[PDB]
Amino acid sequence: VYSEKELGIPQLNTVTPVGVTKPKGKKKGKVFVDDRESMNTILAMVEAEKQGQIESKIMRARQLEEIREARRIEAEKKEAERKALLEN
Amino acid sequence: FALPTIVALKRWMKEMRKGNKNAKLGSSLVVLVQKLEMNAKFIEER
Amino acid sequence: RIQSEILKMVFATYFRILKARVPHLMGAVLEGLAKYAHLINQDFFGDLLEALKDLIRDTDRDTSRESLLCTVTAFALLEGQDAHNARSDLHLDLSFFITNLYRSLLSLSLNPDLELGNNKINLQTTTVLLLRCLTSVLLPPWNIRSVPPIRLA
Amino acid sequence: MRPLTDQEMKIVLDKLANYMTDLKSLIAPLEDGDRYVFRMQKDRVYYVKLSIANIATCVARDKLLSLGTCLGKMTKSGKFRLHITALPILAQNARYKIWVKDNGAQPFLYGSNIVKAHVGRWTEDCPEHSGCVVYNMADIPLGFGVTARSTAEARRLDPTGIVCFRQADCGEYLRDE
RNA sequence: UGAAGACAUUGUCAGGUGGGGAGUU
Repeated sequence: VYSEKELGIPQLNTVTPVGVTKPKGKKKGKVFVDDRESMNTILAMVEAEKQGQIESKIMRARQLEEIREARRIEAEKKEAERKALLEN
Repeated sequence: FALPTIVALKRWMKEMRKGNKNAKLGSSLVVLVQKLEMNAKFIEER
Repeated sequence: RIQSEILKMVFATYFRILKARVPHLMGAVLEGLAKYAHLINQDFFGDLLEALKDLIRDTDRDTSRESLLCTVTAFALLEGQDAHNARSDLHLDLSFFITNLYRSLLSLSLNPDLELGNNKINLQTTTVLLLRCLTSVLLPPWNIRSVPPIRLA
Repeated sequence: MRPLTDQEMKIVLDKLANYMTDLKSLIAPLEDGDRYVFRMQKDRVYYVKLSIANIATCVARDKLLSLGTCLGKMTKSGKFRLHITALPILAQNARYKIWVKDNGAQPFLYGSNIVKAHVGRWTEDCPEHSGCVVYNMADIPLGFGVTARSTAEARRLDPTGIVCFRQADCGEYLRDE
């Protein structure tokens, strides 16, 4: 039993996409999550993962809609930031 | 004592910023809640 | 089996009143809902606690009575013995109703229709609805010594 | 000094979610409009105000030592470990709470795990390996740790048995003097 | 043309920091 991080295993394209892959041994450019909206969406998945199984179907849906609304508000802020960057 | 009253008019400044067109009446209440906040502030040090 | 069919027709009438927003009827519905929720399925108990949340958000969009009616009904659901032992299993958190009760106390003092002349929910005056809500928050029958003092203060 | 990234903030908030409940209370705007943020300085996470962190930019990177309240450090392997300097944040919104007697508080401050005979009060419905915060009988926060067994399981315990593994106690302040 | 108002915002210098962005070895 050894870690996949230590072995030089290539990333494989699955239903979950690989995306753009950064080269090994070079600068993996840091993206910051200082924004409160970007802080809320990460917080929604942490609280959802720890809570686990809920018997209620409605409360199970509200646990997912909180994550969905957090993603939408963050995306609107990022698009407004992208528009402000395009103006500048 | 005053605190329920100022927070009531703070909503009222929000609706007129969004009713009538009484700018003179709206301005007079603005000074009134500026008064009540200040005497609330100025009494907290005594 | 007969209890299953009666509970279906009784609860369907209850939820159709809550959707239609009939004011005088929905005071009586919450009394029936608080009385008979422990008979219905376990999964639906958290749904009732979340449908009450949606009603309170709708009045937050007379209106003081509807919010306090749904608040005392949620506390009356967790009042019951079997529901109290299932707080850990059924994730029934009353933190929404405590916080919404706290944020409405300043607005409730301003509104002047607070006193208008053996049940638990269907009381007429708003003041005694507020009193029964604070009795549930501050003086609960269960765990009255393990109450957060900061919530008390 | 830099803010956390996406991977770092997931790890930090995962450790905080083990011990606390209202995590959105931490990321919440107060009356003045400012917020509490997270800053990283020399592999160490600082829970500080945004207004404080903005006017601490003028301190040089090598010449800055501390900022607000330090939560803990991120190790070489990437894990995030909580320190006792994060205890006032943990005690504010503690999920599970254990109270020890005067005969159990002093062993805890020396570095021992809580034994059954030391406990003065439990919290009902606590899972097996959960994050608990240790108090004395005077509601003074002493530290935090992980429970050994469930509350129902530990009520039947032999009173030399371990009920909570120690992770941090406030005798660490005596270490750095 | 209505509303706010000599306070913000903005502009120019002199600085501080810059694990972020762009260039050279």
